[PDB]
Amino acid sequence: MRLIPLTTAEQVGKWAARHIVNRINAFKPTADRPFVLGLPTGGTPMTTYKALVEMHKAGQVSFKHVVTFNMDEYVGLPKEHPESYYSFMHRNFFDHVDIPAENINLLNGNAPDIDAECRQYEEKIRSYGKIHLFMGGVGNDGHIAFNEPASSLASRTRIKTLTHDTRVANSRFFDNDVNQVPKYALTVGVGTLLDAEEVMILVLGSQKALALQAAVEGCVNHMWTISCLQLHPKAIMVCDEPSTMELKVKTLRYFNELEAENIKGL
Amino acid sequence: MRLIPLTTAEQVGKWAARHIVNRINAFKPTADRPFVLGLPTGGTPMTTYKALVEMHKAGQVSFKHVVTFNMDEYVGLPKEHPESYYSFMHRNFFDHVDIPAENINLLNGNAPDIDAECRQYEEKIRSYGKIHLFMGGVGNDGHIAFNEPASSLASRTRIKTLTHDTRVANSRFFDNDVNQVPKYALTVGVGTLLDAEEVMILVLGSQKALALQAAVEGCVNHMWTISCLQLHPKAIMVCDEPSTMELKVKTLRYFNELEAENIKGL
Amino acid sequence: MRLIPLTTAEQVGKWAARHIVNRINAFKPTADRPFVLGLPTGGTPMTTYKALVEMHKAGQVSFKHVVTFNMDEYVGLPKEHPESYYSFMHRNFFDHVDIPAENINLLNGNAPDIDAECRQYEEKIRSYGKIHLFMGGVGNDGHIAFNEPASSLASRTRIKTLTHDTRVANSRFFDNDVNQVPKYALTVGVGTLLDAEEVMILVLGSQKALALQAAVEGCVNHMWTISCLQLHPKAIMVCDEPSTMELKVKTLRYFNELEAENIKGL
Amino acid sequence: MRLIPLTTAEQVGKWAARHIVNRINAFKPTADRPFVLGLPTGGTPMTTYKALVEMHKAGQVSFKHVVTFNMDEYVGLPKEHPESYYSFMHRNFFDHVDIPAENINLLNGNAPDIDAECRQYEEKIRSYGKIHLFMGGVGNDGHIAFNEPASSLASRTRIKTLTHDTRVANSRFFDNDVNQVPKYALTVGVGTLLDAEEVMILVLGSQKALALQAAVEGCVNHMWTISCLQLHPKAIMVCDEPSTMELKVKTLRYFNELEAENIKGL
Amino acid sequence: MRLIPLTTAEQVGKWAARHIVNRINAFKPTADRPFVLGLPTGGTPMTTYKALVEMHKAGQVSFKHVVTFNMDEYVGLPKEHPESYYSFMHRNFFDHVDIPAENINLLNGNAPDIDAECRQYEEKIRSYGKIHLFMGGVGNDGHIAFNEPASSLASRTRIKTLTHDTRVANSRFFDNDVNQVPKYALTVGVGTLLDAEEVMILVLGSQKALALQAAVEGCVNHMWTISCLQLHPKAIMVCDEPSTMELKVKTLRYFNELEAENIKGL
Amino acid sequence: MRLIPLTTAEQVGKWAARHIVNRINAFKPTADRPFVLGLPTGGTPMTTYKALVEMHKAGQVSFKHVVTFNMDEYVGLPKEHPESYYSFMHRNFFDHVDIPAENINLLNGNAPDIDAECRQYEEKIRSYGKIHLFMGGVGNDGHIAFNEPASSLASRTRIKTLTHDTRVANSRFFDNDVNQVPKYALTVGVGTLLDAEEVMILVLGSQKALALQAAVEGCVNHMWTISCLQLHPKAIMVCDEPSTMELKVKTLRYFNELEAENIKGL
Ligand SMILES: N[C@@H](CO)[C@@H](O)[C@H](O)[C@H](O)COP(=O)(O)O
Ligand SMILES: N[C@@H](CO)[C@@H](O)[C@H](O)[C@H](O)COP(=O)(O)O
Ligand SMILES: N[C@@H](CO)[C@@H](O)[C@H](O)[C@H](O)COP(=O)(O)O
Ligand SMILES: N[C@@H](CO)[C@@H](O)[C@H](O)[C@H](O)COP(=O)(O)O
Ligand SMILES: N[C@@H](CO)[C@@H](O)[C@H](O)[C@H](O)COP(=O)(O)O
Ligand SMILES: N[C@@H](CO)[C@@H](O)[C@H](O)[C@H](O)COP(=O)(O)O
Repeated sequence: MRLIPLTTAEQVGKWAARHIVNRINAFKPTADRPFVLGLPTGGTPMTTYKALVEMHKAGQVSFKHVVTFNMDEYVGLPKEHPESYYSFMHRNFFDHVDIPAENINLLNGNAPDIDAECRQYEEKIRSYGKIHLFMGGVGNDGHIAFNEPASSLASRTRIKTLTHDTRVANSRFFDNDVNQVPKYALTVGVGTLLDAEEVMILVLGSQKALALQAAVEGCVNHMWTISCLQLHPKAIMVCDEPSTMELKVKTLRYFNELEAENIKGL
Repeated sequence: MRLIPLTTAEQVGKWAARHIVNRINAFKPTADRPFVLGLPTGGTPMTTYKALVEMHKAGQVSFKHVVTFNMDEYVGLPKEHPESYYSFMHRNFFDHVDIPAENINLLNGNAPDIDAECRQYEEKIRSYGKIHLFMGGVGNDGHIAFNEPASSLASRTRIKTLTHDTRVANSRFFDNDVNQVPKYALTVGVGTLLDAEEVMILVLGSQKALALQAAVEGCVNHMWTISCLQLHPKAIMVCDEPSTMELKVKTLRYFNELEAENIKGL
Repeated sequence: MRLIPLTTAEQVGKWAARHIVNRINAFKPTADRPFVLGLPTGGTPMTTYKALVEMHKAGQVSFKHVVTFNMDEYVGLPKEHPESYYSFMHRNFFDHVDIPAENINLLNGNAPDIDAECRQYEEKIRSYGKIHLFMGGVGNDGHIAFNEPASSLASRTRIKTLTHDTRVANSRFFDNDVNQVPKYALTVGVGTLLDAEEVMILVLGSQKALALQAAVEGCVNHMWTISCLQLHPKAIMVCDEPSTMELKVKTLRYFNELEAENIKGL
Repeated sequence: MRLIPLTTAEQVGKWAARHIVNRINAFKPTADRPFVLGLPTGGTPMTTYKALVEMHKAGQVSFKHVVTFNMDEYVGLPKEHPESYYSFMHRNFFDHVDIPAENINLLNGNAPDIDAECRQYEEKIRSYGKIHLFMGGVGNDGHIAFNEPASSLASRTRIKTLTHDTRVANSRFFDNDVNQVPKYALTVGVGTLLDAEEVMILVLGSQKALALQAAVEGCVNHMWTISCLQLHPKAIMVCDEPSTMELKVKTLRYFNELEAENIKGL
Repeated sequence: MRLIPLTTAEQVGKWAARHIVNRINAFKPTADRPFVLGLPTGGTPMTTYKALVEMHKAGQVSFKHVVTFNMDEYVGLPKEHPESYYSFMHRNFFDHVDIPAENINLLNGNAPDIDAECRQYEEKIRSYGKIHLFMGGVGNDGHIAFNEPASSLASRTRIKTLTHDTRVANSRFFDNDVNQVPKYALTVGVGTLLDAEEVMILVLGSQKALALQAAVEGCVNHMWTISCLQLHPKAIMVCDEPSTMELKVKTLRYFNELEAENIKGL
Repeated sequence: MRLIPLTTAEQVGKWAARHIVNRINAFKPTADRPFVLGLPTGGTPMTTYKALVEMHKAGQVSFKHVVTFNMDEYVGLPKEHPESYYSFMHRNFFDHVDIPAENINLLNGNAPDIDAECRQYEEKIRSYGKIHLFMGGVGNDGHIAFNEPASSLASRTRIKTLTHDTRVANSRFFDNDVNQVPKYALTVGVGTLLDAEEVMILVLGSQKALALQAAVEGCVNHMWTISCLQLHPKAIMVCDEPSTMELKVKTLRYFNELEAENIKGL
């Protein structure tokens, strides 16, 4: 596993954004072979989305042939509601890049048949073959996507009931009223994520310190689904300073020297 | 993973039995496509077997096209010995249902060539393709089937030497004399179980509290093979009240509300 | 998992060597179907290599049709340097057996293109199909091959940066000067090892007690890659007396009686 | 140890206030034998102070013969700053009850001689003999008073350097600017609290869930100073619902049966 | 801490009895300076009482000048009920030795004033000065006396509410009906036991394996009150084979070398 | 607890020596009130003794009025053997400073009456009142003095049987032959060290990394006797870089900010 010990969130977004750009450009997407990108929502990727937009405007990357798939979406929340993941994605990303509407894949949290929705989503990923790079975040309780503690490490896209603690964390976007945040959400499973060619998790803040420790130093278990990365052949964790506070000295020492050159880019 | 927090063993058997019935009926087994069912022995499934028999007598299910495979069988114990798993199954189940003798698959604990026996068993499962629902229990030390601590999480059907503690637990059926219980037994491996489409573990009693905690809150490891369910995409654990005593408040809180409707059937 | 509790290193080598011999002879290798053997370097296998050489000289085994693959090799160290794994293997083994030069596969730690080297190595294993028996050791920090803590449990052959602690341990062969030991090394991944038909780990000494405990009693995690054996269907650990000091009484009791006959050969 | 499991902060405040009132009234304090109350500051005790004031105005208690000692104070914060513990204690309690000015004891965070201030504080406690009841809170990191992780369990009143997490936690009262929160504070040591006849800690909110678990279910250690209560012959922990989430079901169950009557004021 | 590793309960009884006899005889008690023996009830001490009686009848000890104090008694159980600790102590020991009626001390579980009964009990111990040897057992949950999980490590004689597991465990003596086992009991606290000159705990059976491990290898904590012995300058634990199963090989090894001579009475 | 995080053993020696010198000079010892220094042997204190001698020769301290008490001594080792602690203390310290022969206190490992030797040793400490500063080291297994795992935390000076790991560790000084290392030794108990006004432990090398972690981050337990310092009101641990590797980043961070000024002698 690769862990990139950075200091600031701004640095994390810059690093993470440059990485996505390098992968796309190295891949050389065409209409027949698009680059499939997995994407998250929340506060963590904000700097990354900003960096990417900056790079696109500078003519450094084009998304004309990039296909995207988002990790999840709230159930029952209106599409046009400012806090739906659909709104989030467009406001913060799509509205500023040249990605065509065909290439955008979001889970329909208002599908008449929830079960058909999840099944079709998996089918969509399969049709393109494989997600090349899946970017995401980690929850306070260690959940990846919305695979809350006790989710199967082999799970597929399905409807999931959120842990009260997650709703409380997410209530920031709902005027701090827990009663506002949806009790359920459609999410890609751990198995889905594991099928991706490369997984890149952004970790920012002290609230994620126990989660990061669980992912790096812990054992594989379904209570902290983020630990599934230990079984992934190409996992990367980009973190800032405060999120590494629960790690051992030797753990952070090892990674710091591995990435020494890799992060001096500034 | 789904955990059904129930109060009484009677409730567990009722829930578990109704689930098996719903799956079979929803499947609609025919002579060409039978429903393959995995089954355990011991004290835990007693209420389930009783419920099933009740439902069959009421004309709610028929086993005329259900194929069964049992988890294990003692080595060296005579078939007709009242405590052989062969005797157990017929006395407690088969003797009361309309399952034809062809559809019954039990491990021969007295096979001249133990190695050929296990290999043929695996072959038998393969010929039908896949076990649809595998029901089982959990040992005090967390063993699933007779996969004692240190059994490979990728293991196949083989001969296994029982842990002294297991023999002591099983001595209840041998007039409480440990010297009576067989030292070895043929058992399906963790890999075998994992190949099943759905796994349903019944957990009853305080003796299983540490085991249940290990399965739900613990990490995957071969010392408590029951933890292999964390890697299974369709695992269900039906428990009574005393078995949930080692869980965290939040863990039992989460599941109780998930199953709230699902268990109100009474 | 099988654990062979032995007393002395001499006993370990004897047991381990006899096992390799039995497997080869039972396999009956020919030019078209060779027996593929995985091999380690270090101090642990010394008695095993000696035993094997003794057995070959006695006409008990021939390596004329055995193909070998070594776990790793230092990067940047000259081939002819007495402490390169290439030198180690020939001095301690190849120089005394009848294995033809074609059948010897070692990682080129001085390849102009490191990435091509690792890829070709994997290809080499694939061409023969599958490694039949992979013998190895365990590091103080639990690393198998040079898959240091935090290596992916699904990893493939690649270049790896060694943990300072490993270099310190390996400095014994470099006149006790840490500055002498290479900072990097080419190594087969955990995924590579897992693809082998049977894995046999030799464990000798008190320095490996925490590692052995992690492998046998611990949970699967990438910090102690040796724990990957829990997911392997055919893993064997041969140990001496001092390495079992961190195990539980019951754990060593169980294995001692399982192998009672199996080790009385003396 | 007693743990009063209530649901809301309002209840915790009523139980706390009620318990203090009963101790005082049962004590029948006089000028020659006053009751000695140790007190905390922070968000936790807010409901308890409100209830105490109420009961006082209602003629249920008189602090005419009660001497108070506060746990801590910030170093270098002006005594008139609305956020100094001195201000907190007057604004929220002293300004509303009938306690003599000479009966109030507070650590002076602006003392020219810090060691002298602290020593004289312990000596002022000694002159009275002992603190009959010491009320307190618990920090996110499990700190009792400002005895941060790694504080001696036999510590006395001395100055302490506040952990970054505590400063961030306390920034709440300094308009969310950590830079405004004092870096140091004078606090009573663990040994000083252990010398009280009875200790009562108030735990509210999910943020203290880990602290509560460490206190109740953990072992004695100086990283979570709240663990010192396990050594106290008379410790009570009053908690709301969210703070008990990290506890085992059995643990909560026990305390629920235990305090059934004692918590039904209604 | 000394741990006497024996094989059988019979041996444990002989070592225990022998050790008590040697202390008394070495003490040379007189009416003006009696020996003070603290004693337990339950299945564990049965072999020790048998051996004590024997040695007495054989003229090896005289309890003429020995004062006894028992650890606990059930609240609300008739003194004449065959299962009251009073009955147990007479049936199994007092009725067979030469100890004066005035030298026997037992807690009255039917005392109208429970706090008074308990206080006077501590005062009766104080009048004699100190308990020279306090013999005891250990509960499945690690309880010493009836100091259930979460009992203060500095606790005194007081009433305690018995854990459901203890009641279920003790149902053995109430014809397996938990409803017949008293819900409360008067017991000496942890601090009271810590005040004895020497403490000797008897551990028998695999059911105590976890309690023994917590005692010997765990940390000091109030959930497993037997951990208080780590704080005692003179504690001995006499155990049989099954009770040591959860211990590390090294731990058992150490004690075996340590007590070699001391356990070879033969 | 204070932890001085330095980089090298040379620095640790300078900080240690400097701290001892300041205590003595600040104490202003006289013949009627001498300073009492407790001292250790082994490789760890080598740099501290060198620096003490230096400072002495430089006229910075006088041991004319300093009484010394050493922690331990080997049983059955000739007082003139170059490896006896007596020899160590003279060769490395006494032979170079101005301390009176009557001010030196050492345990006699060849005492005909071991209990008497040990008792009189505690009595000699009592006559002086108390040890003002007790300097020590830590064993790989976390032992303070020779209080091996499972030693009472309230232990006094007595004889102890050395753990095999300690003997192997100490073989360094007996030309690597464990058979030459004494099996027993007289040592001050945990309670004796806890009675010192201040304790200062020296930790050097990666081999002590686990001992340091147990001491700083672990819980109080008798398997790692160094954990007793958590109970000491005045304990300091001086460490080099390698010994801190098992600590959490946050833990090291805290101590670094804490000791910044205090470690910059330069
Ligand atoms: N909503 C999910 C991502 O789409 C989830 O994994 C999320 O990243 C996690 O809850 C962290 O959220 P944050 O970025 O707002 O901290
Ligand atoms: N015998 C096995 C099931 O066939 C085993 O898994 C069994 O379920 C387990 O030992 C639990 O037994 P119990 O149901 O008697 O408690
Ligand atoms: N060098 C590797 C084997 O090729 C590594 O796994 C090695 O076995 C391990 O470091 C143990 O070394 P040792 O045998 O020298 O103890
Ligand atoms: N500041 C101390 C109380 O005086 C401390 O114990 C406090 O209770 C703790 O930091 C928690 O603060 P809170 O009450 O604001 O949660
Ligand atoms: N009842 C107490 C002894 O008087 C308790 O310590 C007892 O030893 C423990 O409950 C174990 O009971 P057992 O001796 O019946 O196993
Ligand atoms: N022998 C004792 C010191 O007198 C012991 O505390 C010692 O410090 C410990 O065994 C470590 O030895 P070392 O100093 O040689 O590392």
